[PDB]
Amino acid sequence: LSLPKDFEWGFATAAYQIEGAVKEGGRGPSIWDTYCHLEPSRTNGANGDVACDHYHRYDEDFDLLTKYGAKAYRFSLSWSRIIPLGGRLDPINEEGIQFYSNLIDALLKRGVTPWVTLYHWDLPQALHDRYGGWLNVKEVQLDFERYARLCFERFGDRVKNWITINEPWIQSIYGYATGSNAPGRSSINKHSTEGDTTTEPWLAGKAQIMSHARAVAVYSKDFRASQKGQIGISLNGDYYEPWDSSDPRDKEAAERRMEFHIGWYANPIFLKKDYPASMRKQLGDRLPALTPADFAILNAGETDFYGMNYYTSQFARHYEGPVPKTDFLGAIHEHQENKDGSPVGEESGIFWLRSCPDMFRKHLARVHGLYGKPIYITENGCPCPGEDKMTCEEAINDPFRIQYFDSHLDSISKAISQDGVVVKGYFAWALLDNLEWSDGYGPRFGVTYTDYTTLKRTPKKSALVLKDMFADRQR
Repeated sequence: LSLPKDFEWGFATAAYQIEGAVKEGGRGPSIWDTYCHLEPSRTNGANGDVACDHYHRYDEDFDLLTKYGAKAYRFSLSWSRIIPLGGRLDPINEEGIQFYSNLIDALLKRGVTPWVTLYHWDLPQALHDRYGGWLNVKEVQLDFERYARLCFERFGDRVKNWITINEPWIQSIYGYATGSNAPGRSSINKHSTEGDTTTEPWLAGKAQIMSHARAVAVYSKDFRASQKGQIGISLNGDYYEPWDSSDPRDKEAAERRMEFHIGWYANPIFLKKDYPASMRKQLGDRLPALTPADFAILNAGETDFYGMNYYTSQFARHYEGPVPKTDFLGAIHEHQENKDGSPVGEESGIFWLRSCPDMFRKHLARVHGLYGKPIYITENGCPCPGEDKMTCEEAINDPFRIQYFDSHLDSISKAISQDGVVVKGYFAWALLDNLEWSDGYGPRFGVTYTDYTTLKRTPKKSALVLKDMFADRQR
């Protein structure tokens, strides 16, 4: 299935998942440095102190981008590497700025377009200690504004494609509702934790929304015209079909779930409107109100594209009885089989991720019709069945991942040609195997195998054929 000739495709990584050098080059600790070092571990015994040691090995990793024929590469900047304490009054770390300046030059020298994520879950620990980080909507958005502006100043003459925040739903929900991600706050966690699942996720959500708003306002007012670049945000979220398509409650539950996951952020950011009515009906005063001053900032900037992180889909079933105050999904039940027992998709290397290419197409069409923005697939990928136990020699032949790429490229092509969706790019997660956050190094999402004993990179077959697949579809 065909794809446009201007389709900008490549591979994606994230700072804490690959860099290592956590206390090198002037870097300050992030909330994941603290979370990955809890004793006993809550991250399957894994930390990112070394990870892939990309900090010392980026010449090799970027040479792989040349071997794989990528024209673009998405990576993130460690906030605490650039401003170790993170705050707008704290000193900058020129050695950290220099490191990312070197990465940008290394990519451009190889003819690879750098795509830069400002925030990828690694909030500076000092901001959490000072005022609660994302819980302090007022303070954190000011620190993020300064941080974003600094990156525009130092890198914006070279970097023309910006992503403010990666998957804010996960940072809000896993960080402050379930507490399974850093900074590990919850009131429903099996560990003794501080927090409040009834309030804190919705504070973190609004904080990330207004942090995006201030950064986009800065970029629109001072950088888009002179630097001639674009800026977006990367939203995740599964597509949901009704568990029973004949049950009206199930059809409404699937839409409500996607409103709670994506509309939460996309309504104020892309449509300049309040949270979806379904969220405000369920959450009431626990959903921090967007003020007239908040909307004034949202209306003072424009976000250029919808960044889509997509992996899997599910079935949504209606919710009976009173909805607990700790509920955050939006009063549904999640399922991977429907009323007929039909699986939502094919099993992959990790239980939550199923390959559902047909629903990915409908996902794109729905997002297009709701928010009317061009879409870049900023993340899409998978681990393969049994890959966590595979040797390097076994993992290098990955027909499952190849077929995963092929299926979802078909969905994009159909969405463009049949649904009128403007999909302008695609970034495969990931360039190489890396730290899958609290799941450890077990899940291998890379098109490159990472031996963690020697740090040797070994390309998997998908890394070599992906450029052929795009050339064929662009032929």
